[PDB]
Amino acid sequence: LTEIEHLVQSVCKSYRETCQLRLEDLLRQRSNIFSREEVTGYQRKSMWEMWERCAHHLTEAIQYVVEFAKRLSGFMELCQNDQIVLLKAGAMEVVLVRMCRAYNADNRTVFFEGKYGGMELFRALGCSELISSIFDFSHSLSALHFSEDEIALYTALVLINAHRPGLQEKRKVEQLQYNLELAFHHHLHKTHRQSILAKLPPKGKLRSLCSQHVERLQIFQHLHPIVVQAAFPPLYKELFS
Ligand SMILES: O=C(O)c1ccc(-c2nn(C(=O)c3c(Cl)cccc3C(F)(F)F)c3ccccc23)cc1
Repeated sequence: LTEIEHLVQSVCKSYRETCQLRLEDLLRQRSNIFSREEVTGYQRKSMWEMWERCAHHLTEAIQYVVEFAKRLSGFMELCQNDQIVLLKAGAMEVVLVRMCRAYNADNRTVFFEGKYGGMELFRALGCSELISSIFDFSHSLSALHFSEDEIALYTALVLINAHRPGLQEKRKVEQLQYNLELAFHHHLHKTHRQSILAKLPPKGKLRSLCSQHVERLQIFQHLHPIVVQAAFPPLYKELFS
């Protein structure tokens, strides 16, 4: 009946609503794998057509994350500057965590455009180092067998973090962070899943992967810019110069 147990239900709701695909849909489609003809078709496409495809899927992913943040109790109550600071540093980190749901650790494939395919699908992009890192991060995260409420609460904490440089009302972020930590700890105790806390990825790993990802995305956006209808215009202008 506590203010925290509600916070749990509310975070789980925002997440359920901003969830692009349902987990059992992703799990059942684990059989639906791209054929060598389909893989070759992706590999033979231009760098620029594979880029427009991936950039549009990644922008859509960020927009679901912005909506997940918007629906978190207290997020709107922060000043616009703090909202930008938190989403600029964390939105893509959330997108990267969420990918573990579309990842199949057995055949090392990811759900991309209706079917499951390996990293070979992305050859055309010519950044096999970054793509291998993304797949390796999803592969490590998959061993935790994250549940839907775990991903929800963990991703809310990835976003609500008072240790992001440039925050104005720092104590207002701390107040939201500490409530979400309590919700996360409380929830893990209730379900006997406190063991995942020791297995969680180090804060630096995520931060590092994401900065590399976003810089590679920024280079591609400079060379071949895609156009997106901004869900959060002040955030969009902070990433798209
Ligand atoms: O709809 C919006 O308001 C919105 C929509 C998307 C963002 C956003 N894009 N982004 C990218 O990395 C990105 C993507 Cl996903 C595709 C193509 C180019 C880019 C790049 F130019 F920024 F590099 C981000 C990283 C971190 C945080 C927010 C965002 C921001 C706002």
